[PDB]
Amino acid sequence: MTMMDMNFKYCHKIMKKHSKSFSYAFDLLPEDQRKAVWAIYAVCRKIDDSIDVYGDIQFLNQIKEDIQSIEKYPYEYHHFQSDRRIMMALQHVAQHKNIAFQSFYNLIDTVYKDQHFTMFETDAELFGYCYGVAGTVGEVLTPILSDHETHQTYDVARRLGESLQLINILRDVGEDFENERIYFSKQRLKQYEVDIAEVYQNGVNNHYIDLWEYYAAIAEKDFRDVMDQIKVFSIEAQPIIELAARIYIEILDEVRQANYTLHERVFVEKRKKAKLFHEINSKY
Ligand SMILES: O=C(O)CC1(CC(=O)N2CCN(C(c3ccccc3)c3ccccc3)CC2)CCCC1
Ligand SMILES: [Mg+2]
Repeated sequence: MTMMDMNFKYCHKIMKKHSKSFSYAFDLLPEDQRKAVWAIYAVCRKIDDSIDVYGDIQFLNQIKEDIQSIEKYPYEYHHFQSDRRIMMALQHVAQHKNIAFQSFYNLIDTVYKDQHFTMFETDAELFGYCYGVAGTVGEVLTPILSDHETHQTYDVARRLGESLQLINILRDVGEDFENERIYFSKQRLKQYEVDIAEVYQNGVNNHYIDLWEYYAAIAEKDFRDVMDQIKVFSIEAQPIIELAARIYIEILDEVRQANYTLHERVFVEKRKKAKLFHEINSKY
């Protein structure tokens, strides 16, 4: 059990803690691929959580500088300014894999922006945000999940990232509203005559359900497009990625069964995840 094992085990802990579903699927990858996934995940999570450490951009700028050190000198010893365990594991991954560093920088830029968040005028802006926060992370994962990356591999991974984000949005409407965030676009809220504050106070209605289902149908079509292009990924990652997906599709059903409540977080029971993987894996 080396120092490097401990760094990876820490990254695992972070991923298990903050996303049971992704944890459940990507943990099924062969050992060197899953460890690379944990490290990427943990870095992205730290970026996502950085503003609330002191309440400003300090820690986020140290994370960015750590990443830039790795990118510029992948083989030098660095005294990392942010979370050393995570940055050592990332550096280890970078020595073995072609990481898209600009995709971490895009992610970090989306975080800086989110300090002065203003609602999206249009869906194009919402989708731009899903790229920023999640398509970027798909791009970063691409060399880990495929043998030979082409632009298609990046395109599928990116679309998978964004459609997972859209599903998070649709699950978390109420919690996000409490945190003063609404991610549905002003254009689409206006068109469907929906006011989130009003829906949070008074319950769902038919306009809200129609708005929600509008975006659910986008996520679902994107998901089918990903599944039809599953073979861009390595054979070992294909059932894993198919499973990660299927579980997020199921989140949409969990929301509908809970009548679109804006007052709790719904989830796919662990035993249900094991059932989806049985279903998938029978066909692998
Ligand atoms: O709970 C929450 O608030 C949100 C959760 C985390 C989450 O949904 N995302 C969406 C993007 N995935 C990417 C990813 C990064 C690293 C490893 C696996 C997956 C990804 C991007 C692209 C392709 C696949 C996967 C990471 C962050 C935690 C609870 C479950 C949903
Ligand atoms: Mg959200």
